[PDB]
Order: sequence, then structure tokens, then C-alpha cells
Amino acid sequence: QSKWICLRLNDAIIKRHVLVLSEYADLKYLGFEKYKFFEYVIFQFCNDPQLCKIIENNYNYCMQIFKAPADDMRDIRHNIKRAFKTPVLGHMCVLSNKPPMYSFLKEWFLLPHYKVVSLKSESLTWGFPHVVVFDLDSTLITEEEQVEIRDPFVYDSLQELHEMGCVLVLWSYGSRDHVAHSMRDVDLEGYFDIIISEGSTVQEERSDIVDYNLKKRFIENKFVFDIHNHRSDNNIPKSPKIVIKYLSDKNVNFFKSITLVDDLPTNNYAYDFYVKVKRCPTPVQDWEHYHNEIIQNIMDYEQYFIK
Amino acid sequence: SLESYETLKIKLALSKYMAMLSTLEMTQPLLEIFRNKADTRQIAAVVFSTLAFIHNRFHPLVTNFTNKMEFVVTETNDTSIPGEPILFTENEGVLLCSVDRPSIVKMLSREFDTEALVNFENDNCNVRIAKTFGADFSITEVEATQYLTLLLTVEHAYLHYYIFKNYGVFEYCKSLTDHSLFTNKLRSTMSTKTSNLLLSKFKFTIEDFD
Repeated sequence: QSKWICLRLNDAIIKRHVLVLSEYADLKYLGFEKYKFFEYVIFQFCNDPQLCKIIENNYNYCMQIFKAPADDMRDIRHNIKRAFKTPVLGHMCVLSNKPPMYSFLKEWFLLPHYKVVSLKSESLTWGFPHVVVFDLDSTLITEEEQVEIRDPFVYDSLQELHEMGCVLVLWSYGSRDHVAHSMRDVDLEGYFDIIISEGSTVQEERSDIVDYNLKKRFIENKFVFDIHNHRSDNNIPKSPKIVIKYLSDKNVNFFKSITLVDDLPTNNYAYDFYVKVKRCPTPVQDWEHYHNEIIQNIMDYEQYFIK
Repeated sequence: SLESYETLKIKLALSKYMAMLSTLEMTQPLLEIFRNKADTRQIAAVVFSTLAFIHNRFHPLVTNFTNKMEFVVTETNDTSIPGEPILFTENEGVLLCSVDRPSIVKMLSREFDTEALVNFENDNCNVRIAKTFGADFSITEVEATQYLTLLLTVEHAYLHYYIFKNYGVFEYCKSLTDHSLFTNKLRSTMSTKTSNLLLSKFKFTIEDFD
């Protein structure tokens, strides 16, 4: 729980992006001209008032000051988007000069700064999208061996979601092999954007080919997720790290918000919204309230603050 | 790059050296000054001041320096030896140094190359044409090269002098016959500020072939 401060660059010669500082003097690692590549830069609030005073004397950029005891990724993003009246923001940069130990921010994408100039821009949407994450396990299937959609209304609602310019990401924790048969039974390849599998487990991520039968164009959902917590518990969170990774692999580079729809609250690590799926061995046809929830969650920022 | 700020620090120390003597008593470009006898004493004082700065940055822990020593300019091979255009001497208390100007003058003449060599730029509209849209100081790289060259030239001399002072004439001769002590030694007491010294920066070798 700390006070916090942020740079706002005068000329966003590169836009949307933000950086995080351990020292005000870290600027020396950045040196000449490199500063023009970042729109904002957060720093933990000065302990010495002279630092803040020198900041106040500096004219090279605008700045803001605030309290954020809420040491959370999404809450900090909310506060910054409030301060700078902006719906969408870029990635958070990092250097070999290791970041400050604000390691509660551990679970996120980390941008090796030099890539920033190398970054592409993407066709995939003409406007900045929202994103929604889904599962197979007990999720929107009926629970029997052969599954209906909980409503064909939902079936077509998935398609219409494209009208809003929002992204559909399914990561089955369930086993890889059966999902192909599942989609052959009911195909949403024309209805859904992104597919991932085998997330069920956390595994010892420490230092110590597919589509042979039918020409699917899928991939090894490679196990590249850290143990990340080095502790005795039982949790397999959905990983914003991996999600943003595959997004930028699809050149998806900016977004307004991300929501999770899942049967496990535990896996939600401060996702913007969570929809606990109702378990359903029969077609509940309840979707309209899910629709309402999602629509209002989207609408939150039409007032220019999520609340 | 992590290399980048080290390069910037090196450039910074360079310019920090340069400007002070580029303003104090600075009449004309180095070549113009050295071309002729014109104030041989000015050339002497310039070299002395350079040595003073070198002693400063090598041993800044104590800034004081004995200002008193003698200068000799000479013009003939009889008056000079290859490889050491600067030579320190001591005569019955008379600490003196000697230099052949023409050697160094000839030296500071071939710096005519250009660096069409390796990667830079990252040529991009974003790199350039993006800011083509939207939004007496006279110095040049060749002169900076010349001056850095002369500085590195004086480095050898200064190290020779320091050792001669600290170890006496015998080791002065010994080192002149064999600079192996120079061979691969950052190791020092911190008072040398050995990282300040430009031997640490870049490396060279010959291959004997055919």
C-alpha cells in the first residue's frame, strides 16, 4: 500500500505504453532519445520531498500524484485510466536492470523494452476491443456425454458478439484430444476467435506437432507457465501472461477490458469481471441475465469510469 | 544497450577534458597551433595542462600537483627516438621532459576515413519520416577523433612518468626496455581510479602472416 506518481510524456511519439520505475535516476539507463518511446511512467511516491520538488520544477513532461493503497494490477489501471481520461492503454515495459520489487504485479505481461519499436500493428479489429475468456469444463456445455448449447439463442449470441468488436478466447482446461470431436459435433470455428487447451494443471516450471489426421491449423499449447508462486497450495489460475502472449502473437496489442467466465472463482486473479457459470446438466436457457451482466460490464466505461 | 550508457559516460569524460582546454588560452585548431614555432611555450603549456588533467582524473583523491618542471622541444631524429615522442628526464634535481613536435604533427594527418561499416539507424518512417511529419558550436567528428587520439597518445607518457617517479630511474629504463608491466593490468589500489583509464575500453592485436 503506497502513494504513487506518474509521468505523462508531452509528445506521445509512441503512444499507449507505460513503464514502471525503481529509481528516478533510472532515467540514465534510458539515456538520450529513448524517453520519447513511452507515454506514461509510474513510480512509487518520493520518500524525500526534494525528489518530488525537483519533479515539480521539471517542465519536460506532465505528471500526476495519487494514493493507491489498492496494490492491484486492474485497480491501478483503473486509477490511471481515470487520471488520464483514456479507455485503452499499452503494455508495461521492463529492462535487464530489474524492475522494483513490486512483485505483487508478478502475474502480467512484461515487455522487453527494445521490442517496442519492433512492434507491429494489427488488422484484426478496426477499433479497440473488449475480450472475454471461457472454459469448457462445466462451462456452457450441458454436462452429459453429448452436449447441447444451453440455448441456441446463446449459440447465435456468440456470433452477434462480433457486432460489438469484442474478442472470444476459449481455454479448455479439459483434455486436448476430445475438443476436436466436440467442435465436429457442434462447430463454432465460424463463431469463435481463439482456442487453447490443457490448462488444467500448474506444473514444475523451473530450471531443474499436431493436426496429423485432419488438417487443423492449431498449435502446441506449450507448457510455458511458471510455477509463479513457490508455495503449498492448489490453484491453476488463468494466466494473463499467457493470454496476452497469444494475443500479441495474433498481433492483438491493445484492449479496453477483459472478462472471465468460469466455474472457479479461485483462478480469477483480479480479472476485470467474473461470471461464475451455473452448472447445468440440462438446458437452463437462463442466458438473458448473463447477456445483461456482460452488456453492463461493457457499458461501465461509457461513463468514462468503470466504478 | 547496457553498452550505450558506458559509451555515453566515456564521451562525457572526453568532452569534460576537451572543453576546459578548448576554451582556456585556445587560439587556433591543434594543427594550426602545432604547425609552427608560434609560442612553442604555448604548446608546452598545453601539454603540461593535459598532463595535469591526466593526473587529476587518475589521482583525484588529492588534487594537488607539483607545478614545477621543464619543457624541451626538438626537431631531429638525433633528438628523438622511435616509439616515445615524449621522454622524461631528471638532471641533478632538474625534472624535465622533451618532445619532438614533427613526429606528432605527421601523426595527426591520416584521420581521413569514414565509418560506412556496421548496423545503425533501424531505418524506419517511425525512426525518421514520422517526425518529418508532426513536430559558435562548430565541432566535427574528425576533430574529436584527432583530440581523443592525442589524449590516448599522452596516456602512455603519463603512465611511464608515474612509474618512473614511484620506482626510480632503474625501473624507468627497465620498463622502457619492456612495458610488460603495462601488459593486462587493471589490478591496482583504488586510488588509481583504474576504470578512469582508457586502457580499459578497447583492445587490439596483430597477426603475423606469411
